[PDB]
Amino acid sequence: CTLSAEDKAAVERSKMIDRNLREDGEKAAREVKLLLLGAGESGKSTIVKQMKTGIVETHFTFKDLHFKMFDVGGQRSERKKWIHCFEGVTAIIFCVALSDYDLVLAEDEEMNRMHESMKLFDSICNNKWFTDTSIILFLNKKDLFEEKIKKSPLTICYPEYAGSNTYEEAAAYIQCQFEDLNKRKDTKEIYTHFTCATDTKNVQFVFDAVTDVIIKNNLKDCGLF
Amino acid sequence: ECFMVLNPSQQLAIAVLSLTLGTFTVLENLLVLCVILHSRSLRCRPSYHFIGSLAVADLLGSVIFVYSFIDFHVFHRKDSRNVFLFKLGGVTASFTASVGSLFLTAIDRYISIHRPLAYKRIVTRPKAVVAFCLMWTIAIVIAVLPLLGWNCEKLQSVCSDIFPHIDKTYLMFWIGVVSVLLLFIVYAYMYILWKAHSHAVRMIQRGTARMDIELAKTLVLILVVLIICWGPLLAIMVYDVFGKMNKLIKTVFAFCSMLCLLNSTVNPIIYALRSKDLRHAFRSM
Amino acid sequence: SIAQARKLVEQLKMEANIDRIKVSKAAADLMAYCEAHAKEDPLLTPVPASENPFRE
Amino acid sequence: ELDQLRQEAEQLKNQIRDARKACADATLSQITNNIDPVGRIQMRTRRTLRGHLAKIYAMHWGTDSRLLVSASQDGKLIIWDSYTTNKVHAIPLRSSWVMTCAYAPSGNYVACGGLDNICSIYNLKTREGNVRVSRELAGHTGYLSCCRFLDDNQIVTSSGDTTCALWDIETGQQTTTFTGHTGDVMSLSLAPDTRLFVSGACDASAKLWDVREGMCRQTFTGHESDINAICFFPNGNAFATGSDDATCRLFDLRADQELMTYSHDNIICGITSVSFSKSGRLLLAGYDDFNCNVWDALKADRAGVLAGHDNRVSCLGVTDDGMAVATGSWDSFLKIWN
Amino acid sequence: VQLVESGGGLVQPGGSRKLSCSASGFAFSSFGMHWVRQAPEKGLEWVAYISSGSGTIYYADTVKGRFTISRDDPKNTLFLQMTSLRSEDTAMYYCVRSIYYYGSSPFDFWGQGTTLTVSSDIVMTQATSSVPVTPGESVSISCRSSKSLLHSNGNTYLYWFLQRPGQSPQLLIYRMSNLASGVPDRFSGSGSGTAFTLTISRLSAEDVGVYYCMQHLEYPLTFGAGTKLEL
Ligand SMILES: CC(C)(CCCCCCN=C=S)c1cc(O)c2c(c1)OC(C)(C)[C@@H]1CC[C@@H](CO)C[C@@H]21
Repeated sequence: CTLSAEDKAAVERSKMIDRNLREDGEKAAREVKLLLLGAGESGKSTIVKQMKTGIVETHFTFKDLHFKMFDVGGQRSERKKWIHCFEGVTAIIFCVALSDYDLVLAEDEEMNRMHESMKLFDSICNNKWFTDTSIILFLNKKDLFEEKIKKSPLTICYPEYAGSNTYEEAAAYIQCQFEDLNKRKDTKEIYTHFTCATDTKNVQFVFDAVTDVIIKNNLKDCGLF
Repeated sequence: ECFMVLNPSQQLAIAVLSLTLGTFTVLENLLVLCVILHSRSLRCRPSYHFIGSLAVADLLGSVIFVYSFIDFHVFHRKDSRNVFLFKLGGVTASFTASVGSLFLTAIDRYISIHRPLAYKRIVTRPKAVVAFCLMWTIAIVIAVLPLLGWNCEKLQSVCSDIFPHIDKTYLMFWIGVVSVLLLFIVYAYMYILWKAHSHAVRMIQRGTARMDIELAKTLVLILVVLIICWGPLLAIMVYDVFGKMNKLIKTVFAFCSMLCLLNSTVNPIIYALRSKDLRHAFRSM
Repeated sequence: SIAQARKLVEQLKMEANIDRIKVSKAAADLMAYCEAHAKEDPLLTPVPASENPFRE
Repeated sequence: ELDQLRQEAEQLKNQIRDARKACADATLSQITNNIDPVGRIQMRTRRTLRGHLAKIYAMHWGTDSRLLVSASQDGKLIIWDSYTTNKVHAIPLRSSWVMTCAYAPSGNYVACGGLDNICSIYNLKTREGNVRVSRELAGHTGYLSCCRFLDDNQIVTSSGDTTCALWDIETGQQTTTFTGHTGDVMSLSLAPDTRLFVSGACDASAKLWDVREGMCRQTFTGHESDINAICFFPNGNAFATGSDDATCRLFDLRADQELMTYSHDNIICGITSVSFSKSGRLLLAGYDDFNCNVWDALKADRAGVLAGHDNRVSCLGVTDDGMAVATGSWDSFLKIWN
Repeated sequence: VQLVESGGGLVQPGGSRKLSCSASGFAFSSFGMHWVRQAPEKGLEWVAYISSGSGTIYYADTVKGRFTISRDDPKNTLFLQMTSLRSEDTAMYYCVRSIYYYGSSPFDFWGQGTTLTVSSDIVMTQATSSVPVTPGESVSISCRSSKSLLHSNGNTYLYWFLQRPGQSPQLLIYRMSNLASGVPDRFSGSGSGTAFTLTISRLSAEDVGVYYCMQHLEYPLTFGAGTKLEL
């Protein structure tokens, strides 16, 4: 093959390196890579405590499925210039604190905190990269949400609400103010869950909703959908 | 012994039809075989080799069929063995490789809903071309086998009346080795419409039916095409071990041979037109 | 931002005091660089596979 | 007062604008007419380096023009032989989010950093056989955008917290720190004499620094959006850019202003990395529409297209002898275009 | 980094023995390992080879079929089971490590070497006697092949070893012109094709010993009879 004794043994090193990339590109294909987005003061630390620098990869298994979550809230840099690194994630876990509907952010002028997590939600649904990646949406702190909606109504954060100061009339109002922020009702699904102290059934929700994403992504990879 | 039976005036009607529907399926297949190789986003998905295998097998097997079908049914021109026996042996190689490829796409979509978290690892372009080739080559050696096994000219067997040189000892094998896997396809697409049924009930019984009925439209319309074409075709030719073999059966069986290219005409519609990832490349080009 | 407003001006005063030559002479040596060294550029003129390492 | 300092700073902006206008007597595009145009250059793919399994985010030619490191978005950093396309090493990284890569110009070291804000430095030519991490240069806040070795002990790591830096590898602390940018720093390039470097940014401004002095010589402006590509002219006196308004600009360190602009009206996409050729006549810029296209550097004629990639060409490199061009894209292949 | 060796003794001819070297201090699983024997009044001689991952095994024609080289990469040991040994298989059996990639230095480390006494092709031609020399002198030690060692890829595969007596040889010039890590820069190799010279420009008495050349174009893999130096 006009190769020398060392040029032959160099290709045997290249072939036994190739055999260790493909064998580690199958330990990486067995894992599910989520992405824990969310605004500040939301409760992303409530969720990575319910399961198990810049980026922080969190590994946790559930029903023989190895997950990986990348909390990029500690970046403090421009979100435009590295969000294409997560172009092939399975499911953007979002986090919205329900309890910040009456709180405000002191930095910007009006700056309702729920009004900015709505605006980040519109900015990551409608990325050119996150067309397929189905958002799992965690509405955090519903237990704190009842104990201040009996005092203060949702009409602060949203003038266009016509309802009473009750939980279910308004907690589902926020979900239908979030599930319609995407201009892709056909390409991605938005799964919504109401986590307060629901610590058993939050990874179960992620295992169910990822299995919904894994199935629908397979059925388009087969063409069948 | 020859079997010179021919329709009086119905012969030219179905012959210029199959000359044209056999070209109407080539116009149906030309823009699927090209798009499955032109577009750089489509070739690297490994199930598209199987839609690619069905693509060539319904062009390697449509036009080789029809000239073998029209010239036999205008004056019975071809009268030797080699001008006939290898020619349908090429035809029954492709239309074994087509339903071979329909079996590959069935098990491809079977494990993608039975073992959904492991489908991305299993069906890979290494293991894609593993079964993409062997099902094609065991098709032809199950097809040109009477050229290298039993002819009624070469040895003693019961000569069939449906096919002149192919024996009844072959048509328990070939109707075997088509329907051993054509019965798998209607199970493979049955598990898909049940493993999606057990899934679609769960995303509502959890909350936050509708998943499977989007799939069930584009599944039974695949699953009846394997019955509206391969059904009465295999229903007639099981009579050869039996004792029907009547002239009206031989009359109507000629009118179900071109269903096997009508299968080939509607197969890219039920496989490439349903593919949304192929449908935009038809929109783009 | 009083400290930020000073550091922007201490740099800008030092940036303004720079001997700028003309584009008539800033380009006449950028031209004189390529025309001198175009013999040593194997991407302008394709030298054949005899002098190519990437032939096969 | 804060108001009177903004009353003063624009006058200095009005004085630098007048001084650059006093030197722009003849445009480069009219001096660089009456010469021979370069004509169409066609470069065919000679190698394809296959073994990655994710988006190749960076590469860097080793200075012997034969080896080639390439950081991709799995955990790997493969060192390719180019002439017979073997893999010399494959270095499993500790965080698989690497936005940059660098080959040290001695051959010994290789650095790669990324979203973990840490510039890990690997030691290839070692005694116990395997490629070993020698350093993990901490101390940035944002993502690392570009790392460049000056020698085997200094490395210039421009990060995304509006700051570059200069490191000492043997100790692990920043010797200098080049600040003055608004918004991220996206790519740097050392001068060929390694005394100066520029640093493109996300406020549409490159900035010439000096690695000995410690702060900016002159600040270039003229782009419309985020500069995310920088290459010095091989003379070391000019430098190109590349940005998200899909245009390159050849600046000049001595005239302190851009000399020409490289825009075709049939491209709207944005630039991921540029690189001059040897002799500074080509300006091979890697675009978001999956193709590099070789601008002539003196006249703005798009003298070819290196379309062979099925995704964004995000890294581009010409060898130190100019014998080949290696581009790598967001599909995992890395085509070498002699 | 060391390569200690086990085995050794005095078996009867027709008997068997299993040498094993326990390699510790390096990533052993990516090193092609060798076995090189040295007859007790003579020079070096090549025996066997196993690659990285044991995916390619050569043998010398003298010991082909009787000897089996193998290793257990999680055990970090490399064996050599010798069966039906002759009276010419009495030598000190060095183990060598050699990694092959682009720019690597094969044969860079040599083991201690266990003597295995028994009870009673490119040819490399140095052909130079025990040269008496004063220190400070420029010495040209010249090897000569029977083939053009310059391969098609421009590499000349010649290796230069120094065995100081009482020790194991060590690599000096790991291709035509190169130098091993730790060799002082006064050593230099020169030439191409068939005639090669190892020129030690400055000398001392610490680099006294016998100097073997080795080819590496193809796996016959023969050594030169070493030019002995002495004071
Ligand atoms: C493809 C299909 C549907 C079935 C093939 C497999 C049959 C099993 C035996 N395989 C073997 S070996 C088929 C059906 C047909 O009805 C015919 C076909 C092929 O080919 C021609 C045109 C040569 C026939 C000419 C003689 C005609 C009798 O008048 C029957 C024509």
